[PDB]
Order: sequence, then structure tokens, then C-alpha cells
Amino acid sequence: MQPQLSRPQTASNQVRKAVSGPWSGNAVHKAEKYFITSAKRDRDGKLQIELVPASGRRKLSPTPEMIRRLIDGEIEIYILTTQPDIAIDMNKEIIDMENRYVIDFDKRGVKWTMREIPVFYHEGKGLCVELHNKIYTLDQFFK
Amino acid sequence: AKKHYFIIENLCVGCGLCLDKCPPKVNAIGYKFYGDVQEGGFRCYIDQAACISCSACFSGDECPSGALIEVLPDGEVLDFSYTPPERLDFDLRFLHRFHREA
Amino acid sequence: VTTAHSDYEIVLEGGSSSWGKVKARAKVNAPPASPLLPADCDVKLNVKPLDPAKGFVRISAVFESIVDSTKNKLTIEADIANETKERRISVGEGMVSVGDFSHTFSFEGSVVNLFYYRSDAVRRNVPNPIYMQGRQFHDILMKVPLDNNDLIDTWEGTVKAIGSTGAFNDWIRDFWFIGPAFTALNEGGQRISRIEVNGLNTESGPKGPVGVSRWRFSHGGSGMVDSISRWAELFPSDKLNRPAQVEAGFRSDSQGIEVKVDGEFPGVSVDAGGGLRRILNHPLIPLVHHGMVGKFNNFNVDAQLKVVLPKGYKIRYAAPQYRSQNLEEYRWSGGAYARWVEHVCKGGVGQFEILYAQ
Amino acid sequence: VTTAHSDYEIVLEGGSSSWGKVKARAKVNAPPASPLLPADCDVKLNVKPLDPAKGFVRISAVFESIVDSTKNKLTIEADIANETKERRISVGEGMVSVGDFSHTFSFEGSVVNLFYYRSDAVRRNVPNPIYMQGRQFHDILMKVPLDNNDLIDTWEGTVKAIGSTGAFNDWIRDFWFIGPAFTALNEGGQRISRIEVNGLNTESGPKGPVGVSRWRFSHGGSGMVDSISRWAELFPSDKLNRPAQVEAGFRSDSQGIEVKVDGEFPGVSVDAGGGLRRILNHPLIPLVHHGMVGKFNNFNVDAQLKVVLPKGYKIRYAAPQYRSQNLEEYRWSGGAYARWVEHVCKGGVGQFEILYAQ
Amino acid sequence: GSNDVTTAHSDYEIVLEGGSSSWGKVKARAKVNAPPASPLLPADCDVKLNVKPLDPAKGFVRISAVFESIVDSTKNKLTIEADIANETKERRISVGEGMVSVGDFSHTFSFEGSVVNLFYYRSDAVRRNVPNPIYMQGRQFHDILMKVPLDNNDLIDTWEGTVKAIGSTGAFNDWIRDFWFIGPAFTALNEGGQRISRIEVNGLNTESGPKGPVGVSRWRFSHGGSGMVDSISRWAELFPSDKLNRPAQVEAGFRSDSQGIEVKVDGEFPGVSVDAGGGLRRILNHPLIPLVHHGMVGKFNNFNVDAQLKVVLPKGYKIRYAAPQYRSQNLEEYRWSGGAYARWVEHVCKGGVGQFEILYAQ
Amino acid sequence: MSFVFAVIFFALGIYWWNNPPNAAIHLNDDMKAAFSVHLTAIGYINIALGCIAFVAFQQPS
Ligand code: BCL
Ligand code: BCL
Ligand code: BCL
Ligand code: BCL
Ligand code: BCL
Ligand code: BCL
Ligand code: BCL
Ligand code: BCL
Ligand code: SF4
Ligand code: SF4
Repeated sequence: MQPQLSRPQTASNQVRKAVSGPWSGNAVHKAEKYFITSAKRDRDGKLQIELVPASGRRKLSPTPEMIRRLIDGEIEIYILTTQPDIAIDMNKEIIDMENRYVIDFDKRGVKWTMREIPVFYHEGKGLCVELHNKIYTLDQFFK
Repeated sequence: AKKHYFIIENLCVGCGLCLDKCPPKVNAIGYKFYGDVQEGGFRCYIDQAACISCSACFSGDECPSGALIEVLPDGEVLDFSYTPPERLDFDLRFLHRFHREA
Repeated sequence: VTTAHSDYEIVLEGGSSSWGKVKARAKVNAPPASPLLPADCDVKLNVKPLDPAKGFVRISAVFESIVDSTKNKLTIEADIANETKERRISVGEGMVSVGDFSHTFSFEGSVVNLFYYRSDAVRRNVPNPIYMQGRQFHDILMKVPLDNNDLIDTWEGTVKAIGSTGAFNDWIRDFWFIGPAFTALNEGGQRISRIEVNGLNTESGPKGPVGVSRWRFSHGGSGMVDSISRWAELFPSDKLNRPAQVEAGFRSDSQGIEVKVDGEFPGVSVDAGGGLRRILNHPLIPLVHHGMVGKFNNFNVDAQLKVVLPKGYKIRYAAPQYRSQNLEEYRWSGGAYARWVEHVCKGGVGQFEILYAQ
Repeated sequence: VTTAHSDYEIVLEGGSSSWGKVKARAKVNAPPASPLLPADCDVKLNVKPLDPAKGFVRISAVFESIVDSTKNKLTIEADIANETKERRISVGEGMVSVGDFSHTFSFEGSVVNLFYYRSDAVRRNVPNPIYMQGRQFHDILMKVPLDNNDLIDTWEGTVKAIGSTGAFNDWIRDFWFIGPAFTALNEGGQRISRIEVNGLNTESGPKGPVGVSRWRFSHGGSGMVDSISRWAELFPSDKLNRPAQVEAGFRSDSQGIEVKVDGEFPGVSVDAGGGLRRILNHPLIPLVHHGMVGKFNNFNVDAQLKVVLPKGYKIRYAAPQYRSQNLEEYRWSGGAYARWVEHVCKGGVGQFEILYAQ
Repeated sequence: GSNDVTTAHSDYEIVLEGGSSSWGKVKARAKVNAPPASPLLPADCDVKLNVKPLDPAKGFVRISAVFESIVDSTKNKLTIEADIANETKERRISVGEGMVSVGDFSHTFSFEGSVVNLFYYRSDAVRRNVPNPIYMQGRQFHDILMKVPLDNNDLIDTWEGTVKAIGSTGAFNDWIRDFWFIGPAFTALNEGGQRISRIEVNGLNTESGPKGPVGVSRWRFSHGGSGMVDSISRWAELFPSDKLNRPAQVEAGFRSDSQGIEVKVDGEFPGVSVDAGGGLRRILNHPLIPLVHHGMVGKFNNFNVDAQLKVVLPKGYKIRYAAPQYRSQNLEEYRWSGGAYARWVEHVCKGGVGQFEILYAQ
Repeated sequence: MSFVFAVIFFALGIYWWNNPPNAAIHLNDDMKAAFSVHLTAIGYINIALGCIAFVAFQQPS
């Protein structure tokens, strides 16, 4: 959308191209939203990252082409911390982080809190996620 | 059952339309506040221990922010029951009738 | 005028079941493109699972027809099962009768369909692949008792032709596709390889000589060929838990076509991913074949489609858009649906996908 | 509006005489599918019996055309006769002229037609066979004088091409079916075998070199090919007791087609048994060939038919049915006949049979 | 009476260049309210072709083509870059590289290509008697040396399947044409006069390149034409490198749909007009293959298309013998609409090849 | 003017019977698309009719 027709402090991350974008796909996502759905270890130590779109029709992999489409501001990748292929103890990490600012009137809101964490690509390290002031990588590390 | 549904407490605006469709006999969906509700401090959650995989919250097609996902039994994460086909778009203006381009 | 009347219905089943009632009727006020008129035909396809242990299904097909006042009939029994993912075996017998002539045949044939590529890049990227190139390899052993004088004369003539004429392997394709069948072969993307005859012989059977023909042929497609592009989709033997029957026919006089078809078979609804089922992608061979005969007259169409979803199921992205949702059943009529019906009657293969979930 | 005027008249003959006066005028207000325009053509066909004891008939066909201001002419005189039920021999000569260029030619040819089968079960159980697959084995010996410089240039080019290139036997089919003739090959179900060249040579003729090309080929059909499925019917040598005439021709511009056809020849109506005569089953290759060009503009049809029977002859079982009879002739116009005319103008081949007797 | 309407709208403009130049601006907008014959819908495509003259010393032109498409929410893309030159009147040589991407998958390629065009005859009698020879039977001989880095696991799988298929099956040489022309592409071969000969595989050898294994494909094929094919009959006229004195671009794209097609075409290239004798120039004869290819897909809905054509001659030029006749002329530009021109538009949209030639002179 | 409009409407109905116009999209969901378009058209027609009534009912005729 044109800069002069948008809310003043809008970055290119939130400025959408394809001027009629909202009706081409889901209107919630300015850019196509992909989810890390599985990260398994088979044969060698390398893990197979599975990028299933929010539409849920395909089962893709990071790949140089989608990496380029990421670093060109066209797609976004999230992990859904409830992912069962996690390495860090997200259930304890989410709970003890909500205990700083959440009062359990329901006594179970913190327990069942799940959120998405975005994934970015530098280059030297692959698809890496920055979580809790530390930069984890999907390759090893974060899984 | 399978195909658990979940709520992302990162897109959810707490509207509770998902809670309206959850069966009262299973309080799967709830509220957490952590602050004032004028700033989105009323997110919703899905109690996976109480959720019985109704599809009611997701198949109702009312989540405005795409927080309901319905992870598929194998690994697939949906976001909305059907998604438009991601079309290439352009403006069609004719040459010297109807429009004149320029 | 030449108005085209047609009513289609789809009564689906929910859950893992892919079954669906398909009954349609059609009226066309146009002359059929048959050089022999009038032509009437009745077809009854009945299938029941013989032994669900390893895939035997008994498929029966009776083709009763009357074309220009000659009575035609073709019954064929066949026990068809999949030995593996890509190989199928059929054992059975049949009969064909024209006028007062009738010869009974028995066969033991195996069809091997091979896709040129099995790339995971295409499979994982394209969620709904339509075109899928490949070949099938038909290995057929058909036996016919030679009791009629006409049968013995045919057998002797064929033996002499194969012995003398060396070009029989590719000249049989001219005889084997009667009239416009040969043109339809290329229209639909099909092409037949030269047959190879592994042996012809006769022996004293239960009552007389029998003509045993061990022959092989293979045909390949560019993607439209629905026998090849979708090999396991056309033969849902795994999801056949009860007998399936299809009764169809048409009364095609010199001034109109009167189509009637019934149906009850699995594979009507296929999963499209993301908990979203769909009506099975429309076969392309029927559309591209009827397009050669459906382009001969300008016609108005009032086509109505019933799609009765199961209890609780809802259609999402019906395109062309449905007219009137009524409880759990849907209607298509006029507008883009009439345009699409004309498009597929004249020869188009435009997509009309009905995605639906619960 | 694209209106297509057309009137048809057939005047039949009494007794066993199968002759008939055929005239037809057409005026189509649509652009022709000709990449070069304006195109015109005048066709004259002359036949005369010279000795029926051995079966010789002298046929002369003259084609004149002016396409894009280029004058074309093709005169062909030939002496054709049935040597046997399947073989014919023609000893003829002619010329072709384009602009200022023109080369005369002579030829002695032999075309033999073989049907794949001769089953009695088919001949008797089908009252009116239409689809009869088979092969025709053309064998042509043409001697063309090499008088012009371009003539000898073509000659050396061709002989060098056949000597050097090994794929001449099938690329000659690509050259030889110029334009959409190659597509019309498959539309009618035809197939051309590799041409067999038995020798190319020259000799010192009466006035110059005469390139003698002895070649042969074979074209096969699926039953639609009228030259194959109607081998005897298309060449009524036996029932030619007087010279026959066909003087047709079309005037075509960038904005319409005008057709003038006149004909008088035997075999117009063929016997059907029990004193019943039917108009010959409509030629099928012309219909399915005009179909490739008759589907480009939507047209409104006002076509009239006039079947004039001799004294004492009446019609029975016409479909589409006639409108008005005058106790001596029958008339078709509009109604279902309009559907059939649009059908056959767009390439449809539905049966419109006329059974008449006394 | 009446029938189904299913109207279609289209505008065409031709802006010719003055002098002896064959250049001309070509733009065409169109909208059809009929379902396309694509079994996967919607199928949107955007096309960009650009050519610039590398050097006039030996006629190399830098040609690029970007095909970016989406079919059923599958984002397809295929980019090519090529340096093509006519080293003689019958042979063409091209060297260049490109890539194709579909969804996640993507693979690049670099090709050394040589195309040789042989007519079956060059008789002078035809040349001196037919002022406008349309049909011209001939053979095209393609010799392609394409190298593809096998970096993806799918590329290595494709190589392993192909090299195992060629050595194990002797029918590969002709069965490759079934995969090659996917779906209607095979059927459209015969209805355009094309004949694809068996490809000869001169060898599939893999060697390590700059970054890893590089699948090398040295294969030739030859496609023959009945004179009905433009890539053979009009081979010299479709590559105006001699008349390319400035960069030429053609940007097109269609928005196919479930109930319609929207088309944009923008072009600027030489060869828009050719000569006809005595200072009489004509718009180039319409290519045969696109007409008879859209014909086998554009005869499924009855339509009453309203089309307007605009031809802007250069200063001092006047149209002589426009057929069908132009509907109006603004003393410098000519306009076609309805009458016999709309009939010809429907004729060519359904696949007809009715000659609509426009001749002009100063 | 009833006879004049009868003739006008008959001719216009003949023309639109033999040459139907295309709004295209209202054909499919005419239940809501064509209905709503005709509803707003009738609304504008009804405002126009109110204006015609206001002007006419005050005229000497
Ligand atoms: C003007 C446009 C008209 C139109 C014009 C025509 C015309 C004209 C014709 C038809 C014909 C047909 N039309 Mg229609 N038709 C229209 C609209 C419709 C509609 C509708 C709106 O609902 C319907 C249902 C139909 C339906 C039909 C069928 C009843 C009929 C073709 C029978 C067929 O399938 O045989 C299937 C044929 C074959 C498969 C035979 C195969 C023969 C070859 C030699 C065998 C190959 C080998 C074989 C495959 C081996 C099998 C072995 C087993 C696999 C083991 N039409 C439009 C409105 N239609 C045709 C007809 O039959 O008329 C009587 C015809 O001529
Ligand atoms: C039609 C396109 C391909 C073709 C594709 C297939 C496919 C696909 C299959 C075969 C199979 C076989 N083929 Mg084959 N085959 C073709 C041409 C031939 C020819 C021939 C003379 O042309 C012959 C003799 C054969 C012979 C054989 C037998 C070995 C066997 C089927 C026997 C049987 O089912 O009988 C009974 C005959 C029929 C049932 C006639 C009805 C056929 C039509 C096409 C079925 C329409 C189904 C309808 C749309 C919905 C059905 C629902 C009802 C519940 C059934 N094929 C053409 C070229 N062939 C089958 C096999 O695997 O054997 C191991 C198989 O699955
Ligand atoms: C796959 C084809 C079906 C079949 C379908 C028909 C049909 C349809 C008809 C006949 C008809 C007849 N059948 Mg039968 N018929 C079959 C098997 C046979 C066999 C045999 C040894 O297997 C014989 C001798 C015959 C004999 C006869 C002919 C003498 C007779 C009329 C001529 C005709 O055109 O036939 C057609 C001949 C064939 C299609 C097959 C001929 C087989 C030859 C003798 C042996 C195989 C040769 C070769 C290896 C197979 C090539 C592939 C075939 C072309 C499919 N049939 C097979 C099972 N048959 C006619 C009839 O019934 O009433 C008039 C007719 O209209
Ligand atoms: C919109 C639909 C319109 C229609 C649209 C068109 C269009 C469009 C066209 C025609 C064309 C034709 N139409 Mg029409 N036409 C319609 C209705 C009619 C009616 C009628 C109602 O009565 C008539 C009489 C015609 C008549 C005609 C023919 C005069 C003409 C084709 C010439 C021809 O056949 O040469 C036959 C040509 C060949 C056989 C040449 C073959 C050349 C090859 C290389 C040689 C092959 C080898 C050869 C067989 C060897 C033979 C050797 C001998 C055996 C010795 N049309 C319908 C109503 N019609 C076509 C035309 O020519 O227009 C000028 C054309 O483009
Ligand atoms: C057309 C379909 C088949 C074909 C089927 C036949 C048939 C059938 C016959 C021949 C015959 C001949 N063919 Mg052959 N043959 C074809 C293509 C060819 C070609 C070529 C370059 O394409 C050539 C050189 C030949 C060569 C020849 C000579 C060997 C021979 C005599 C030529 C002739 O009579 O000319 C004369 C030219 C004409 C008369 C021009 C008119 C042609 C059209 C098709 C006739 C229409 C007749 C009209 C409908 C009604 C006429 C009635 C009036 C009484 C005349 N054929 C095509 C492939 N061929 C004849 C033969 O047997 O010779 C021994 C014969 O009977
Ligand atoms: C069956 C075809 C007719 C014929 C019909 C035409 C037509 C139609 C045309 C010409 C034209 C010409 N003819 Mg001639 N012509 C024939 C026989 C010959 C012979 C020969 C040795 O027999 C020669 C040297 C020529 C010479 C010439 C060419 C130099 C000239 C323009 C090129 C062209 O396209 O022609 C094509 C030539 C042919 C199709 C036959 C070529 C025969 C070759 C030279 C010898 C036979 C070799 C091979 C066995 C033949 C295979 C099948 C043939 C393709 C039919 N003709 C036969 C009698 N000829 C053109 C003209 O007259 O004015 C421009 C033209 O439009
Ligand atoms: C299309 C009909 C024929 C064909 C006719 C030609 C012609 C003609 C040529 C080639 C040429 C090439 N062909 Mg080839 N070729 C075909 C099929 C193939 C196939 C295949 C898998 O099917 C392959 C791999 C090739 C391979 C090649 C390379 C050897 C070579 C250069 C490719 C390139 O630069 O891209 C170029 C492609 C594009 C830029 C994409 C756009 C393609 C379309 C056809 C261009 C439309 C132009 C538009 C109408 C006007 C553009 C004007 C603007 C100024 C650009 N061909 C088909 C069978 N081929 C070229 C050559 O000679 O190399 C030596 C050449 O001139
Ligand atoms: C000439 C065609 C273009 C090309 C255009 C495409 C297109 C379009 C697609 C692919 C796609 C893919 N490409 Mg690629 N691709 C080419 C060259 C190659 C080569 C190689 C050694 O040269 C390889 C291994 C591959 C590998 C792959 C397949 C593994 C993959 C998905 C299956 C598919 O359909 O393949 C297609 C395979 C081919 C068309 C050529 C395969 C080459 C083989 C291995 C070597 C040549 C064999 C033979 C001598 C040449 C045959 C000519 C072809 C039939 C045209 N490509 C050339 C440059 N490629 C898919 C994709 O990108 O995303 C899904 C797809 O849709
Ligand atoms: S419907 Fe969606 S946005 Fe609303 S409360 Fe539920 S999860 Fe949050
Ligand atoms: S699936 Fe059922 S139980 Fe679970 S959150 Fe949704 S409505 Fe509640």
C-alpha cells in the first residue's frame, strides 16, 4: 500500500505490496504465514524442518527459494511454542514469564498459554529464532 | 480426539467468539487478564485437558485475528477453515473505450 | 432453440466414507453425432467385494444397446484386484452379441500403470495435481470358443493377416478404434503403442476349439488421460465396503438426446487437505471427448445441480457459486453454473471444485 | 448477425437408375478460415464412358482459383477403372499452373483398398454399415517433363534430399499436407504410412528431360475415411451409362462465402432392399473436415432442401421430417432440419436418412 | 431466437513507427466473461519479455523472459536469460541461463542451444508467384546443451530417475514426448501441424561444477511443420535482430479466473510491419499457431465479442485495402469496431485464420 | 403515456430478450446481489418519485 495512504509509522514489514492483497488469501496475514510443524532427526544429525502454510494444504521445507522469499519480505514463519519437537522447556518458560504479570483468577490461564514466535534468516546461521534475549537456531539448538 | 485446536495468545484479541461456541459442559476456552482489557489484556486460552475436539470454535469461522489454528493430527497447522486462493492481481483498464489508460 | 435440460444430484456421506449417490438426467434438443440413428443404450455397472482379504471385487458391466434397429449387448464379469500399488490384475469372462451373432469371451489380463516421474517437489508443492503423465501396460490373455462359422472365419483371417502382413502391429490400431474413436484418442492426449502378440493358438475346449490370444499393448497419456493420470483414484477398491451399482442410459433419436444416469459408489468425495473434503476432480477424458460432439449446435442450458451434504457438513468455496443453500443441500443453476455447464459440454475442462468440511 | 443462406435440390431418377441432379447454392456471411484472402475457386468435373466392357471411364477434373490475386489452375484427365473388386488402375495426365509457372504431368497409378475384415456376422446384423476400417495402398508412377528452370531445380533438390536425408519417407508427410491438411488428416481418422520410393530417374523425352517418379504409400482409416469405407460406392463405373457432370465452385472474400454447386451423376440414391431406395449415407470426411472451419463464427441457419422424386415415388421414414410435399417432391426447412444443418456445418455427422420407393 | 450471450470485451492498439522502420507499439486489453479451460483455477500469470542489442557486429541480442504465475495458490515462476544470434540464414545459436521455481522448489539452468531451420523447398516459382506466402513447410532442428546444478534432493532424485529410465527403457526416445507436452500441450501439437520427432540423448553426464554436481544434458530434437507453424515457416521474421536498434520490451499478463479471463498486453518491438512492394507496407501476417491454439480452447462458450482495434499510422501514411474495412479514421489513425471486424474477431478467437491484412503507404 | 410506455417497454423487452445484458455477477447470487442492486435502484427511484410528487401536486394541472 502506498506510504502516503497508510498510517504514518508503518514499516515495510507491515506495508503490503500487491495493492489488492487482503482478498488474495487470508486477510489477517499481510504476507503468507508458514508454521514450523515438525523438526525430526533422521539418519544424520541434520533435522528436517517442515513448513506447512497457514492454509494447511502443502508440506514444504525451508529451501533456498523460500529463504529468498522470506528475506524479500513476502512470507513469515512461526513456530507455535506448543510444538512437540521443542528443545527448550517452553511450558515452564511460558508459565514463569506470565507469572511476572498475570494473576490467575481462572487458575489455569497461564498453564494453557501458547503463543507463536517468529523465525528470521540471517545467512551465516540458518533459520534462527531470537527468544529470551538469546538467538537460537533451528539447526541444532532450538529444534 | 485428534486435531487439537489451541489458541495463540499472540493474535487473539479476546473477543470470546470462540468461547461462545465451546460447549458449556466442557470449559475448554477461558480468559486471562494480566492487566487492563483496553490494551488487549483479556486473551483467551484453550484448556487442552478439557477440550474434546469439537471443531465448534474453529469451524464456526469467527476468529477475526486467526488465533484459532486446529493443528492437524499429523503436523498440519490450519488458520481458517478455507483460505482464498492467493491470486495475482492487476487493474484492467482498456485502451480507448470505457477507460483510456494513460 | 435447441435448449439443454439437465438435472444433477450428489448425495454425499460423511466421515471417512467417500460414498455418494449420483443421479442425473438430461434432455438435449439437438441431433446426436451418430451416423447410425436412432441409437439407444443401457449400461449397468455393479460391483461387490468378493473377498476383502486382498482386494477381489467382482465388477459386472452389461451394455445393452439398439443402434439403427440392430440389438447390441455386451456383458462382462471381472474380478479385479491390486497386487501392488502400480499393478492390477483382472480375471473374468464376458459376452458380446450383435443381431443373431454372439460370442462368449473369457480373459485374464493385467494392467501396469507407470508414471514417468514421482517427484516429491511437485507432489508437495501442488496440492491438487490434475495432469500426471504416464503409461499403462495391458497384458491380456483373452479366450473365445470358435463355434460359430463367423468366429472361425475371423480367427483364420486374423492368423493369416498376422502371418503375412508385418505391419499388423500398428495397423490394428486403425481397426481397433472404430471411426471417431481414433480422433478421440489424440484429442484426449492418448496414444497407443504398437501391440505385440505373444501368441495365438487353438485347442479342444469343453465342447470345441477355443481361440486363445495372448497379446500386449500399452498406451500413454500427457495428463488428461484419467486412466493414467489418476490410477488409484478411478478404482476405489479399498473403500468399497458394500455393493456399488451404476445404471445409466440414453434414448438418442434423430432429433434429441435423452440421458439418464444413476449411481452409488465410493470416491465421490476426496480429501483436499486441511480437513477440507471436495467433490472428486472432474475426469478430463469425458469432457474432452464430449467436446468434439458437444460443439455441433448452439444451445441454451438450464442445468441444476443438487449437492446434499451430510448432517453438519458445510460447503466452503463452491466455484461457480451455488444459488440457494437449503438446510444441508445445495443448488447450482444459471449464471456462472450455466456458463460452466455449457463450457464443459462444448469441450472445456474448467475447474468446478466444491470444497466442504464439517 | 452471421446469417447463412443455403438451398439444396436433388432430382432423382426412376427404376434402378441411381442417378440424381444435385444443385446447391450457399451464402455464408462469415469470414473464411483461409490465411490468404480473397480466395476463389471454380471446379469442373467431367466423366464419360468410353468402353464399359473392360470398365474404363474417362474422368476430367479442372480446378481454377484466384487466391490473393494469384491465378491457379489444375487440369487432370484420367482413365480409371476397377481392375478387380479391390484394385483400380488409372492412366491419366494433366497440368498445374500458378502465376506464370506451369508444369504438365502424366501418371499411371494403381490404388488397392483392403478391408481389415469381411465378417458375415457384421454384414447381415448391421442393416446399414457406416464405419469400415481398412487400408488403401496408392502406387503412383508420375512422369513430369522438366522444362522450366524451376522444374529441374525442384528435381535436383528432391533427388538430393532423398539421397542424403534418411527421414524423407516421413518428413514428406509433413511437407505434403500443407497447412491444416495435416490436422484434417487426424480429424477424419486418416493415417499415412511412410511413402515407399521405388526409384527416381530421368530420360531424354520427346522434347526434354522427364523426371519419372515411381513411388507408393498407403493411407488407412478408422471407418470415417470415405475413400476407404466406401470403396465401391464412390466410383459407380458400372452404373454410368452417360457422361456425368459436376460444376461446383465458391466465391469467398474477407467478409463472406458464396457457393455454387451443380451436379448430375449416378449413385445419388443407393438401394436399401425390397425396392427401397435411400439417399446415399452422407459423405463423412467432408462433414468432419468442414467441421474444423465451421465452428469459428456463430451463425443463424435458414437452409432448405428439395428432394424431387420421379413420378410414382413416395418417401417414408425421413428424419428430420419434411414439412411440405407436392405429391412429387419433398421440402425441408427450419425446425429439426435447421438443427441438422447446423450440426453438419459445425462438423456433426448425425444420420439424416431418406427412404423412398414406389 | 437468441442464445447464451457470455459477452467479451477487448481493445487493441497498434502505433507504428515512421520511415523504413518496422517498429510499432502493440497493446491489447481484453476481458472475457467465460470460464477458462484450466482444470486448476484460478490460474494467474504475469509475463515480461525484454530484448536489448548486445552488439551489431554479429547480431547477438540479450533476451530475457520472466514468467511468474499462480495456479491454485501455487506460486510458479520461470526466469530465463539468453544471448541469441543468427550465425547464418538457416542456423541460430543461443547461450544463456535461467531458473524455474514452483512453491518451495527451485532449480537454475544454463543452456547452450542451436536451432537450425530447414525448409523442405526453396522453389523460385512459388516466390515469384505468391506475393504473400503464408504456409511454408519445413523442419526445425534443435540441439540443446543444458546444465542444471543438482543441489536439491529432488534434483538428484530427478537425475537418478532419468538416467535409470533412459538406460533401462528403449522407448524413452519417443515416450519422452508424452511427459514433455503435459496435458493439452500434446493434443495441441497435431492441431497446429507440429510433429515432434524422437529426441536423441547424446549423453547424461554429471560432474562437479562451481558449487557441486551439475547435471549436463546434451540432447537434440527436431519438430516439423506443415507450413502451419510460425516457428518454422516464419522463422526469419520472428527474430528481427537486424532491425533491433534499441531495447524492445513486451510485458503481458492474464488474470484467469473461475468465471472469466482478464488480459493485459503491452509491447514495443520491431517487425510489427513488413513490406509488400512499391513502398506499400503491411502489418505482419498474423501468426498461425496462437490463433489455432486459442481456437481449441476458445470454442467452449458462445460469445458476442465487442472488439475495437486502433491503428495509428506514422505521419504521411494512409491505409490502402484494409479488409475488413476500418469503421472510422481520424485523418491519421484508423479504428475497427463491429460490422465485419467483430465477425473476424470472433473468427480468430474461435481459431479461424481469416486474413485481416492492413496495407499502407506514404 | 401508458400506451406510449407500453410500446417503449415492449420494444425494450424484445431487445433485451434477444440481446440480454450482462451484469454477470448478479446472475449467480441473484438472491442477494441482484436483489440488493435492485433495492438501491428502487430506493433512488422512490426518492425521485417523491420529488416528482412534490413538484406535480403543486402544479395548476
Ligand atoms: C449441442 C451440444 C449438446 C450435446 C450434443 C451431443 C451430441 C451431438 C452427442 C452427444 C452424445 C452424448 N451426450 Mg451430449 N450434448 C450436450 C449435453 C449433454 C449432457 C448434459 C447437459 O447433461 C449429457 C449428460 C450428455 C450426454 C451424452 C451421452 C448420453 C452421449 C455419449 C455417450 C457416451 O458416453 O458414450 C461413450 C463412448 C465410448 C466410450 C465408446 C468407446 C468406443 C471405442 C472404440 C472403445 C475404446 C476402447 C474402450 C475404451 C475399451 C474399454 C475397455 C474397458 C476399459 C475394460 N450430453 C450438449 C447440450 N451429445 C453423443 C451420443 O452418443 O449420441 C448418441 C452424440 O453424438
Ligand atoms: C479406457 C482407457 C484405457 C484402459 C484403461 C484401463 C483401466 C483404467 C483399467 C483397465 C483394465 C483392464 N483393461 Mg484396459 N484400457 C483400455 C483399453 C482396453 C482394451 C481394448 C480392446 O481397448 C481392453 C481389452 C482392455 C482390457 C482390460 C482388462 C484386462 C481390464 C478390465 C476388465 C474389466 O473391467 O472389465 C469390465 C469392463 C468395464 C467395467 C466397462 C466399464 C468401463 C468404464 C470406463 C468404467 C467407467 C466407470 C464409471 C465411470 C464409474 C464406475 C462406477 C461403478 C461402481 C463401476 N483395456 C483403454 C485404452 N484398462 C482394468 C484393470 O486393471 O485390469 C487389471 C482397469 O482398472
Ligand atoms: C477386445 C474385443 C472383444 C470382442 C468384441 C467384439 C465386438 C465389439 C464385435 C465382435 C465381433 C466379432 N467377433 Mg469378437 N471380440 C473379442 C474376441 C474375439 C475373438 C478372439 C479369438 O478372441 C474372435 C475370433 C472374435 C471374432 C469376432 C469377429 C469374427 C466378429 C465380427 C468381426 C469383428 O469385427 O470382430 C471384432 C474383432 C475384434 C475386436 C477382436 C478380434 C480378435 C482376434 C481374432 C484375435 C486377437 C487379435 C489381436 C491379438 C487382438 C488385437 C486387439 C483387438 C483389436 C481388440 N472375437 C474380444 C473379447 N467382437 C462382432 C460381433 O459381435 O457381432 C457382429 C463385433 O461387432
Ligand atoms: C460459420 C459456419 C459457416 C461456414 C464457414 C466456413 C468457413 C469459415 C470456411 C468454410 C469453407 C468452405 N465452406 Mg463452409 N460454412 C458454412 C456452411 C457452408 C455451406 C452450406 C450451408 O451450404 C456450404 C456449401 C459451405 C461450403 C464451403 C466450401 C465451399 C469451403 C471449403 C472449400 C473446400 O471444401 O475445399 C476442400 C479443400 C481441400 C480438400 C484441399 C486439400 C489440400 C491438401 C493439401 C490436399 C490433400 C490431398 C488431396 C486429398 C489429394 C487428392 C488427390 C485426388 C484424389 C486425385 N459451407 C457454415 C454455415 N465454411 C472454407 C473455405 O474454403 O472458405 C474459402 C472456410 O475457410
Ligand atoms: C482422397 C483420399 C485418398 C485417396 C484415395 C483415392 C481414391 C478413392 C482413388 C484414388 C485414385 C488415385 N489416386 Mg489417391 N488418394 C489420395 C491422395 C492421392 C494423391 C495425393 C498427392 O495426395 C495422389 C497423387 C493420388 C494418386 C492417385 C492416382 C493413383 C489415382 C487417380 C488420380 C485421380 O483420379 O485423379 C483425378 C482427380 C479428381 C477427379 C479431382 C476430384 C477429386 C475429389 C476427391 C473427387 C470428388 C468427387 C465428387 C465428390 C463427385 C464427383 C462426381 C462426378 C461424376 C465426377 N492419390 C487420398 C489420400 N485415390 C483413384 C484410382 O483409383 O486410381 C486408380 C481413386 O478412385
Ligand atoms: C502429386 C503432386 C503433383 C504436383 C503438384 C504441384 C503443385 C500443387 C505445385 C507444384 C509446383 C511445382 N512443381 Mg509440381 N507436382 C508434381 C510433380 C512434380 C515434379 C516431379 C518430378 O514429379 C516436379 C519436379 C515438380 C516441380 C514443381 C516444383 C519445382 C514447383 C514448386 C515447388 C512445389 O511446391 O512443388 C511441390 C511438388 C510436389 C508436391 C511433388 C514433388 C515431386 C518430387 C519432385 C518428385 C517425387 C518425389 C517424391 C517421391 C514425391 C513424394 C510425394 C510428393 C510430395 C507428391 N512437380 C505432381 C504431379 N506441383 C508448384 C506450382 O505449380 O506452382 C507454384 C505448386 O504449387
Ligand atoms: C515454440 C515452437 C518450437 C520452438 C521454436 C524455437 C524458436 C523459433 C526458437 C527456439 C529457440 C530455442 N529453443 Mg526451441 N522451440 C520449441 C521448444 C523448445 C524446448 C522445449 C522443452 O519444448 C526447448 C528447451 C527449446 C530450446 C530452445 C533453445 C535451444 C533456444 C533458445 C531458448 C531461449 O532463448 O528462450 C527464448 C524464449 C523466450 C524468450 C520465452 C518467450 C517464448 C515465446 C515463443 C516468445 C514469444 C515472442 C513474442 C511473440 C514477441 C516477443 C517480442 C519481444 C521483443 C521479446 N525449444 C517449440 C517446439 N525454439 C531460439 C533459438 O533459435 O535459439 C538458437 C529460437 O529463436
Ligand atoms: C527443458 C525443461 C527445463 C526445466 C523446467 C522445469 C519445469 C517447468 C519444472 C521442472 C521441475 C523439476 N525439474 Mg527442471 N527443467 C529443466 C532441467 C532439469 C534437469 C536437467 C538435468 O537438466 C533436471 C534434473 C531437472 C529436475 C527437475 C525435476 C526433478 C523437478 C520436478 C519434476 C519435473 O517435472 O521435472 C521436469 C523435468 C524436465 C522438464 C526436464 C528433465 C531433464 C532430464 C533430467 C534431463 C534431460 C532429459 C532429456 C534428455 C530432456 C528431455 C526434455 C524435457 C522433456 C523437456 N530439471 C529444463 C531446463 N523443471 C518442476 C519444478 O520446477 O518445480 C516443480 C517443474 O514444474
Ligand atoms: S475467536 Fe480468536 S480472537 Fe476471538 S477470543 Fe477466540 S482465539 Fe481470540
Ligand atoms: S474443540 Fe470443542 S471443546 Fe475444544 S475448544 Fe473447540 S469448542 Fe471447545
